[PDB]
Amino acid sequence: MRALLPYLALYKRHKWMLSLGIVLAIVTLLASIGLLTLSGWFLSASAVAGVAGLYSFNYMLPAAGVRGAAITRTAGRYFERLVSHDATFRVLQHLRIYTFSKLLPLSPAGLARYRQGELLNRVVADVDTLDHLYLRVISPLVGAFVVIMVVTIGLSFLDFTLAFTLGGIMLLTLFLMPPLFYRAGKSTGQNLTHLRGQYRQQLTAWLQGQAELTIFGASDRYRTQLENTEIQWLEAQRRQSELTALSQAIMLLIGALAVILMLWMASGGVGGNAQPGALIALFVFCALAAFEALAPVTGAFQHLGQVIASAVRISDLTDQKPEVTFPDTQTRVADRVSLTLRDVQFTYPEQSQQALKGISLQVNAGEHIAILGRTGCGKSTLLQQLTRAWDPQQGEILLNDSPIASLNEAALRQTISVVPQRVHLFSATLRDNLLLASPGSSDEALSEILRRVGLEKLLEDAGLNSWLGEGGRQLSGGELRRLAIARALLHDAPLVLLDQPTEGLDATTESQILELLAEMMREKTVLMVTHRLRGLSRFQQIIVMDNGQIIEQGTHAELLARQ
Amino acid sequence: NKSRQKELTRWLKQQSVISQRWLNISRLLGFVSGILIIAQAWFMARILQHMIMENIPREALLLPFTLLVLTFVLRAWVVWLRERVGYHAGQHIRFAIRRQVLDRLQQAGPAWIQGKPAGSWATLVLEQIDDMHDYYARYLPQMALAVSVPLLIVVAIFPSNWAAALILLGTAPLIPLFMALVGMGAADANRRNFLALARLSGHFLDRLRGMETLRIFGRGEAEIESIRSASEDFRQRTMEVLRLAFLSSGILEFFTSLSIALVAVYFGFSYLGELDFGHYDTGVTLAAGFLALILAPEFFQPLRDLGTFYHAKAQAVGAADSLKTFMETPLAHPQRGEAELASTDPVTIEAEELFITSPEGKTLAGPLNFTLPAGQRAVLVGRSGSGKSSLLNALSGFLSYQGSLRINGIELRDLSPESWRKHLSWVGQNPQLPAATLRDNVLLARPDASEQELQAALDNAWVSEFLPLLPQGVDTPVGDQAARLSVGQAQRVAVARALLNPCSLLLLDEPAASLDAHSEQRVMEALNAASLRQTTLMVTHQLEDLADWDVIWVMQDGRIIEQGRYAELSVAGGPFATLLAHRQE
Ligand SMILES: Nc1ncnc2c1ncn2[C@@H]1O[C@H](COP(=O)(O)OP(=O)(O)OP(=O)(O)O)[C@@H](O)[C@H]1O
Ligand SMILES: Nc1ncnc2c1ncn2[C@@H]1O[C@H](COP(=O)(O)OP(=O)(O)OP(=O)(O)O)[C@@H](O)[C@H]1O
Ligand SMILES: [Mg+2]
Ligand SMILES: [Mg+2]
Repeated sequence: MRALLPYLALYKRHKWMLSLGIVLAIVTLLASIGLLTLSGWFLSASAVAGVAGLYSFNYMLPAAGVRGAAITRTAGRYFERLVSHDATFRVLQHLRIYTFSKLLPLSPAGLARYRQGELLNRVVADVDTLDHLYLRVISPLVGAFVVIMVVTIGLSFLDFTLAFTLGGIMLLTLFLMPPLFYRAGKSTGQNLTHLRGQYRQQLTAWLQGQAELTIFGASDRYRTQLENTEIQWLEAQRRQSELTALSQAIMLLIGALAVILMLWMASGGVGGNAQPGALIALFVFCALAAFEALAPVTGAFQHLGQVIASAVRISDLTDQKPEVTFPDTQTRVADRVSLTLRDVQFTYPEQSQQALKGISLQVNAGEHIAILGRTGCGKSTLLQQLTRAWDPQQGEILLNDSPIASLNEAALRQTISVVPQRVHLFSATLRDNLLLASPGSSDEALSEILRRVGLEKLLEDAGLNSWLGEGGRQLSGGELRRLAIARALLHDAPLVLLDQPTEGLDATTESQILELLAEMMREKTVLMVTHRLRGLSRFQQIIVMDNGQIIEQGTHAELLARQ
Repeated sequence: NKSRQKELTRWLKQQSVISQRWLNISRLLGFVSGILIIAQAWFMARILQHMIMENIPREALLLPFTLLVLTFVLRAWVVWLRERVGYHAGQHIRFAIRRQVLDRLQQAGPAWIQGKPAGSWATLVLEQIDDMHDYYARYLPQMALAVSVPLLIVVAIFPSNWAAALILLGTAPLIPLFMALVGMGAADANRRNFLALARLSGHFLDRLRGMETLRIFGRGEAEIESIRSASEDFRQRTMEVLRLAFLSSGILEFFTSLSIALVAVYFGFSYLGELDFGHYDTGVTLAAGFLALILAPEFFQPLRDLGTFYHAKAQAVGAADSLKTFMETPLAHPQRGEAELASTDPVTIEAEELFITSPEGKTLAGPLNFTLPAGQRAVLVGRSGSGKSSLLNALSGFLSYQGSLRINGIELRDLSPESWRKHLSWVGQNPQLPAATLRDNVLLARPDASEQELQAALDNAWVSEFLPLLPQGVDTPVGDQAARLSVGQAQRVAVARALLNPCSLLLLDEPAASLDAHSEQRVMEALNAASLRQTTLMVTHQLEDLADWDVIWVMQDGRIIEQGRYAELSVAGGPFATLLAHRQE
């Protein structure tokens, strides 16, 4: 329940409309109750007056009251919906960008603690549920309570005993019934929040891996596990319906209780006079109509159990501390970058052994260095240390004889160009898949680099405008490899880290690309991890890594001589 | 398109025949709530007249109080039943709609699943199907109650006053009219609402999967603006959908609030003598005024609810547009093949003017003419982007083809998909690991495999050498997108899958990707042995080693331009020799 405090502070940035949507809710309920309360008394007072009391009884003022309350009822409810929803969905905006803003600072290792399909649930689905806090958990509660006080105070002039009797039934219902259903529905709301995110994870994982699951016959046996989550999810939805059904039944029974009591009690006397006259219908119709103030409160605390469960999930994500932090010291990007590593060691999270054991190399500016080794020997773990993916443990990495931890993030990204081993093709257009690096490039610059890497047939038909990735054209294994090279070429950073750039390319294209990298990367520091011994005679040094440590180091000509 | 909406509504209404017994009970229970409301109003009005006009003390009125209490208890019980009866109607239909969609996603394959982002499939299955609940739970039973209950109320008022009954029907006909003109665009507004949500959800999970690339290039500030734009399009669609509901509900409350005013004014005036026409030539009673005033809100309740649930129907029509399109579009094959080859012996592959097309329709591989006798092994060789992986995706049943591609003389379209995939195992390009642990991934073909047969796959695919590095050994989780493993370590786990279950056809799409010169040799000696047990087609680029494979297919621009054995092709010049020339320098 205390998990909602960080999100009640977002009420402040829209305190004018959010509070206006509550004042207009009280006004609507007071006019809605007044319409029935005034109409009920008007008929009875008119009936007692009869034909004889035509002139003595004032029949114009009450006639205007029922007409005025009928317009306040319909105009008030229309605007309080517009005002409350318009402000609620702009608070939802900040809640979604604020939640999304936390994902990239903790990208490589913080996001590995979660499953992607369940993270998609938090940002897109759980944020929407947590936004239900004002519309149907807060506005009903405080709007109803004020109406209880106004009705009880207003009726108190007529008769104290009857007023606190109706108020007592109504105010006691408001304070002890919602908590009772919160305790009853708290467990269901946690299971209903947990299983919606569990189904979305098991579905997106099932859909994304459908190539392998289909060939090996695991599609059916993974869908069965997916269907079991839906069965549990549908039972939680069913148990929620049982509580909603029972909650409405009790309010209708409590709704009967006051009407019966007002009928019974007011008959004895209203205001201390044994002959109440029309005053009996004033209390009965007030009790019959005032319950619509307690209508939204019925399921308000059944929303609460699910809102708090969501609030826990987002508060979990937004309270994570990224293990890599960057200073705010602005600095100018260098034009030549030379980096030194001295006994840098790194242990991956929740592990015992060391991925990197005392790597130590000094790469001068303008040097091209090739890193070789077995699979799993730490080659791509090294290239992420240079990118500040994690912080090294009792090691030191220096860029241009200055610590890599002292660089601003905006300046660190401009000094390093990376070709990852696992290229990603975003859903965006061909233009937008290349504007990740060098956003300011023109379409001629984009189209120029596409022909340089050999993707001239991506400019066919729609070309730059054509959609790529999921929902569009998918690229082959070799085309994805040359799209990452086109990104790094556009970035034009002083230091370039290539992670097997010519992987999955045939002999002809690989030579065509390696020749392209020779002239484009000239006078640039290059750390190119490869598994192919072809064309290493152009590299100033060759690094051979084994089990997270450098074994051999020197020129290709030197390495062959020493065997 | 209003023609499309009727097609969606016909589709939505067909899916409600599973829970027909549930909808009929709710209609009956809603009608019973109509009778109980009239009975409650009659007793409350009769009681009030006795106490006020005729001044009977309450100690005489016990029968009307007892019957009023019984009516209230019956009212609450029917409300309790109708809420639960309505839910079961919606749940069983939603469970059946989702099963049909998940059935077609099984048959779609990776090629048709890649036609929509995975975060947009999720909102299609979760949000769009769950948002048809109120169409089935609440709207379908309400169409009958919107006509039965209001007429039941007015028939109970004609004996009292013929004018108070005409006041309700005076304002009644405007309510159905205004409900439709306001809601003429409510179904398209919802369709664009679920389109912006699907666009927002797919955009998010795309940036989440590729968040490593975003971090490399420093797209932290740029991707916050893309989410802000996607989330603001979605917000404006939601507010557009909601504004119709508030307007429609405000209009219906305007007539409801107006009618109560006239009933109060007309009766209040009639008791005072300013009006005489309403009553049946007899003095107006107080019970008649109270009866028509308690029943005035309940005459429109069944009509306000219909307006409330009408926009729930528009929410289902908007949610069914993307669903019906997915059901409409044909999959990789026009009709689900039922034929199945019997023998587990190696299959024969025969192509005749074969053309392979993408889901959209673009041709990926040109005219392919080749023959692969049973038990023989072939190698696909060529430039990048020349259609080598497309052919292997056609042989897996993932892509639609135009010519002829016969397996043991049987057209691959006609083969049963589930039966055909049991004779086929292969390593894909950029392979993925869907399971949780590393053992669960290697044992994907058959989870209940003997530890000895599990060990053979781990040893053959060189997976057993890096097992000590892992904390839990072979039971360690591989993570999301195999993050715990390296690219070369995950590649060998993919190779372990293909070698565990023997099958009739083995395909290989760069099985030794991202493996050094030594670990590749360990893997290739396993695959060279495993390629002799059945028909094999391997897409590789190591032109040097393959001196023993039965035939080589050099593919260029989607066509097999050179087929032959490695001995003659290496010396006959042409595309293969030149392609090998750039190799080995
Ligand atoms: N879904 C798709 N829609 C449109 N075009 C596609 C699609 N998938 C692949 N292609 C195109 O088909 C061509 C060849 O595809 P394919 O991947 O079969 O060739 P490949 O030889 O396997 O390439 P590589 O050797 O790089 O893996 C590519 O140029 C690619 O652009
Ligand atoms: N997220 C992670 N958590 C824990 N351990 C990891 C993680 N990612 C990789 N490792 C371990 O680090 C070791 C080496 O990692 P790395 O990816 O640098 O090897 P690699 O040389 O890149 O492999 P390849 O050459 O095949 O790409 C592997 O044995 C792997 O098990
Ligand atoms: Mg690597
Ligand atoms: Mg391919």
